[PDB]
Amino acid sequence: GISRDSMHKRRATGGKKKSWRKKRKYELGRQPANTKISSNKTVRRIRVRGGNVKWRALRLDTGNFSWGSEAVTRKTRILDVVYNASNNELVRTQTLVKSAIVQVDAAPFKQWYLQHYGIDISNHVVRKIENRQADRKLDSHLEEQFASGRLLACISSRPGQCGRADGYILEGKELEFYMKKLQK
Amino acid sequence: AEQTEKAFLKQPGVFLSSKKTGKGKRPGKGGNRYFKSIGLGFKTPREATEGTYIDKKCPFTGNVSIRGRILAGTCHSAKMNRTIIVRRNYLHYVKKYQRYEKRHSNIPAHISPCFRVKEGDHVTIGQCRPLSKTVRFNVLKVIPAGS
Amino acid sequence: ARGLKKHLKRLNAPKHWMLDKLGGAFAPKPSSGPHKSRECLPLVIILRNRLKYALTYREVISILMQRQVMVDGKVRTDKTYPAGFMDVVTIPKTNESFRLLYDTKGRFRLHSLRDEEAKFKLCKVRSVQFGQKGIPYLNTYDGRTIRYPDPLIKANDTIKLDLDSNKIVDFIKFDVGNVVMVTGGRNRGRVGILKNREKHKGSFETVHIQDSQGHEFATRLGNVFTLGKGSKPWVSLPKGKGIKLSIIEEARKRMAAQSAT
RNA sequence: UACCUGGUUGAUCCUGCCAGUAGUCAUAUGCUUGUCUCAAAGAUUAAGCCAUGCAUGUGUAAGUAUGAACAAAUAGACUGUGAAACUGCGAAUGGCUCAUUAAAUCAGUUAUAGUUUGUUUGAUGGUUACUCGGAUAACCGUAGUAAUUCUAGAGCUAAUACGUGCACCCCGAAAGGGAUGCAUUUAUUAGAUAGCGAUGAUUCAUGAUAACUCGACGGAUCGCACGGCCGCCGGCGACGCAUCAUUCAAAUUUCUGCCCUAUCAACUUUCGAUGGUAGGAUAGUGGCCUACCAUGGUGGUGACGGGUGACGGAGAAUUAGGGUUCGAUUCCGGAGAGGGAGCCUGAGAAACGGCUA
RNA sequence: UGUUACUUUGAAGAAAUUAGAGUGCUCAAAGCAAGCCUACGCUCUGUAUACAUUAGCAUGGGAUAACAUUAUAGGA
RNA sequence: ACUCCGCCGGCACCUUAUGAGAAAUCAAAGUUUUUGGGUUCCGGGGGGAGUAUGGUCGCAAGGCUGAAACUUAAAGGAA
RNA sequence: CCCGUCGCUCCUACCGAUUGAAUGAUCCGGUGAAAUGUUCGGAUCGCGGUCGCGAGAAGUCCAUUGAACCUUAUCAUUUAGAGGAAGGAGAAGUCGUAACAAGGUUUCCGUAGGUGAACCUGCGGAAGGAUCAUUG
Ligand SMILES: [K+]
Ligand SMILES: [K+]
Ligand SMILES: [K+]
Ligand SMILES: [K+]
Ligand SMILES: [K+]
Ligand SMILES: [K+]
Ligand SMILES: [K+]
Ligand SMILES: [K+]
Ligand SMILES: [K+]
Ligand SMILES: [K+]
Ligand SMILES: [K+]
Ligand SMILES: [Mg+2]
Ligand SMILES: [Mg+2]
Ligand SMILES: [Mg+2]
Ligand SMILES: [Mg+2]
Ligand SMILES: [Mg+2]
Ligand SMILES: [Mg+2]
Ligand SMILES: [Mg+2]
Ligand SMILES: [Mg+2]
Ligand SMILES: [Mg+2]
Ligand SMILES: [Mg+2]
Ligand SMILES: [Mg+2]
Ligand SMILES: [Mg+2]
Ligand SMILES: [Mg+2]
Ligand SMILES: [Mg+2]
Ligand SMILES: [Mg+2]
Ligand SMILES: [Mg+2]
Ligand SMILES: [Mg+2]
Ligand SMILES: [Mg+2]
Ligand SMILES: [Mg+2]
Ligand SMILES: [Mg+2]
Ligand SMILES: [Mg+2]
Ligand SMILES: [Mg+2]
Ligand SMILES: [Mg+2]
Ligand SMILES: [Mg+2]
Ligand SMILES: [Mg+2]
Ligand SMILES: [Mg+2]
Ligand SMILES: [Mg+2]
Ligand SMILES: [Mg+2]
Ligand SMILES: [Mg+2]
Repeated sequence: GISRDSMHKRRATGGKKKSWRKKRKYELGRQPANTKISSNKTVRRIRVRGGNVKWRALRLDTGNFSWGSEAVTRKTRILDVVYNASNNELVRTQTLVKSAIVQVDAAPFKQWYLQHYGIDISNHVVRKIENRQADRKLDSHLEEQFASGRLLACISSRPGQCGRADGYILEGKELEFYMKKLQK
Repeated sequence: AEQTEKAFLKQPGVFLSSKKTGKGKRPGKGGNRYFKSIGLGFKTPREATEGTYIDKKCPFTGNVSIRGRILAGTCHSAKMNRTIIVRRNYLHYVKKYQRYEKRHSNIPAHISPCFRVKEGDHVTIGQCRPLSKTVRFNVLKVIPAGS
Repeated sequence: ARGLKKHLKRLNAPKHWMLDKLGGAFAPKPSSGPHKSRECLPLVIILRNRLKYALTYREVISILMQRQVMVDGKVRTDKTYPAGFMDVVTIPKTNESFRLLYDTKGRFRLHSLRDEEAKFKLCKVRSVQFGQKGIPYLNTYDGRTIRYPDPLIKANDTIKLDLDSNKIVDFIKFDVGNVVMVTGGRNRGRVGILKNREKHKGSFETVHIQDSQGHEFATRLGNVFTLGKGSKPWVSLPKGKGIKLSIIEEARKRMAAQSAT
């Protein structure tokens, strides 16, 4: 099957390598997951070397995404793949791979923001909410996309390896970089 | 800027969007640029501690450790991107004739942007994990030719 | 091979076992255990080749399956159990108790012990690090793991382990001036005072040891085992006391023995 | 034993080879052969083809007995032995051979801070339950086929088989609630200094926090012994699950080193050649693979190609010294099982006394 | 702190083979045994040691030799 | 211009062996079993044969590079 | 003593029309088993309240790995060949006499032309010459 050996490669000088042994099981590869965004979740269990387990996600719809500046992580629905640095064909096929830029539902984070800062984007409770409002700062670029209900996010997990699609909300100069790539 | 690829390049684990400031924190914390000492008596160049380049294969700011053999040689080719060919000259002993013959070996090595190198310069390379099909070494020091 | 080798050819067995080359095609393959297969003495060798209690491979099994042999205070029934340096072997029926120590020629010697001295052993500390829940632990070179060790214990130190309480009674820091034994290499079995430690960044650390008679020899840190603080070891040594004699000196003793004996 | 002798001339001194002399753990063959010890033996040509038999099975007091089994006894679940069968484990070692293979294998020397590892050993696993459910083998009895440890249907009944299941932080009218084992995945945070561990060197070991997963995890198991409290409590073992360390190992890997040939001088790169970035895959590193980008990489210090009646080494023969030749074969490493390819099971195989083409 | 070769010593290094110590298998090729006295045994019985290119690792030496370097000193 | 003494460089010659060599002979062809200043080319019994073949150069003639099968007990040097 | 053609026998090799032949290997292309992943499919079984839930075979779809066969091409090794032609060996063939003496034209090198054959001739060169020698 798929093999990760170097025997089929050319030498650094350019000469060929004559085969001196058959393929080994301990140097195999496997078919890519090609995880897609779909509400029909499907993750198949793969037995790997040592009797260990890998989770190969064929279809996913939700992910665990973290708002780094706010230090809050929420499970949210994945809406769309918008950018992929490796292959633009993975964008129109809606493939979920590590480091792909996706849009996630902003609703779970809005609820936390309202519950935490008391703002939309009980005597002892109002005492602390206003206290936390003193040091409240929200990026203009990050707030502008709360109106549409979608947040740009980057997948930080490997769905074909762990079976999950987790990530973090884009912000700072990383958000500026990617939103300029989408400005066409 | 250093952002020239299709993806956004950054150091892993360095959070750049923190409300607090990084003033008074160690490298790689508070959004501060991350760098480290490789040991073995080698100095961290000022160009790596105060630079803005992103190189995950850099020995001082990347994610590669130096362990194994430390070798020296002369820069033979500096035409690849962040990779050079190091020529190592040595003598092979011919037993029957009790004499020597000159031999050489070309060792590919990764060079981080913090180093400036030209053909003929003397370089020291430290072994690291495989970085490509042929590269197993990282440049640790460059001495300009004629110095 | 497609997996693990289960056989040991007799000529490939460690030389310090002193197995005759024509005794058979195979040697006992040491089982997995606290000591490495090249630095151990399987119980079958001890019971049959060293002590002569068993005459054959079969008889060693009979002795062990009666639960008559203990290693480090616990009964062992595995014929190829890897008993190694500082291990205490006890045979209650014969009232015997031995400690595995190297003689000055590098071979394991069954050093008879007193009942009082057979209640502990020395172990070399491999490393100290935090485990799960931030609980510190140390592991030794005989496969043991001790949780909540004294914070002063560091790598390469020696700990005195009580075989009853299974706790660290006392420890010796690794430092120049202590008496050590060599546990590997050319100088295996030699005892001396650690005189110097030469560190080489990225490379092996060399230790210079001086014998009681002024003979100085070097070796790697991994082959050193501290036996006591200062100059007195905490364990009983064999007759040679780690003093390696020249072949000329050894021949001199043999000649004198024939004149007297 | 640091050795030479015959042969060119009518004769001489040379160059020079032919021939002789001796050995070979060196093969064959010829003739001959009483005794003791020791001992190689279908490698060379055909990794050509194979009749027949055998070379891998396995039972402890301790997983499962209602044989319509045996033995010894005599209103009891069973509890003497135990075929068969299920379950578990092993069959990846060993043995054989040298076909392919020329910086490859391999040797010495490294590295894994680049990974996996049944087992052994050590340590470590939170503050209907007086015990759940449905199947199936052996057995039993209807069979099919020329036929195979080829095969269908029916009736029974077990488990350590199979499937289940008791088992600090946030919100907040400080009540109440949420989360709260271990593992999994991501993000934020601490990991100082010269309370606070290690390295030549790691945002490392490890901690805290926010969530996440539709988690083969966290004992519905067995033997022996009976005791101590007034139903309660309790001994020594067996087997099994998970985590770390250890051991047994592998995989990949650093440096240097290989015979003849130039009547082999350029080779590599569209379809990976050299490197870069981002992914995918893998136990994990890596053009290992994909997308995009750059134009590199090797070479008279012999690349590339060709030859080998080439597996490599430890070693063997002969050796004043230097050297020449050999190394299929019992030790180590590799490789293969008529030729290729593919794969299941499993801790471990691209397995062949396993399967598929 | 210019970089090397060379040399010295040491560490690490499979066994078997080779060299070699001990030992009267009757000798020998071998083998790794045995020996001592006569008790309920002893000699802690023995099963040494050297060699092991080249490359790599680490100390001492600095003659010989290689490369690098020098005056608008970016000198001490 | 010629005569005499000398120095450096050159083409040579003559005598001689304390040298070398199989000798002829050589002041280098010496300083070599008491064997080593540096470096290039090149030979390994006689033939087959500078032939066949391949490559390369040339308008051609040919040049450069260059085998094997097989054959033979000598061929050859000096005296 | 000795050279070559010619003539006879045998041995080795070479050239050679045959778009020679055989065998083996490799490249590209074509076709493509099987397996695996994916898509669809839902025989059948079980479990709940004649609708749900779970499991799921055959088959099918795309992709991957990829044996195998069939081309053209190239290379390797072996081999046939009318005829041409080389070398060597084979007691005692034919024709001359070219080399050895100043060998009867001194011999030899390079080159060119010519002749049955060795060889001859032209041009330049060498002594390994038959001259170390004419201040006559
Ligand atoms: K293997
Ligand atoms: K198995
Ligand atoms: K090696
Ligand atoms: K080799
Ligand atoms: K990888
Ligand atoms: K890459
Ligand atoms: K298994
Ligand atoms: K003159
Ligand atoms: K003439
Ligand atoms: K003449
Ligand atoms: K003429
Ligand atoms: Mg095997
Ligand atoms: Mg290290
Ligand atoms: Mg000789
Ligand atoms: Mg004669
Ligand atoms: Mg001869
Ligand atoms: Mg007799
Ligand atoms: Mg069974
Ligand atoms: Mg080759
Ligand atoms: Mg190599
Ligand atoms: Mg960490
Ligand atoms: Mg990558
Ligand atoms: Mg590509
Ligand atoms: Mg060979
Ligand atoms: Mg072969
Ligand atoms: Mg061999
Ligand atoms: Mg062979
Ligand atoms: Mg054989
Ligand atoms: Mg073998
Ligand atoms: Mg195999
Ligand atoms: Mg066969
Ligand atoms: Mg197979
Ligand atoms: Mg077979
Ligand atoms: Mg087999
Ligand atoms: Mg003269
Ligand atoms: Mg000479
Ligand atoms: Mg000749
Ligand atoms: Mg004439
Ligand atoms: Mg005439
Ligand atoms: Mg004439």
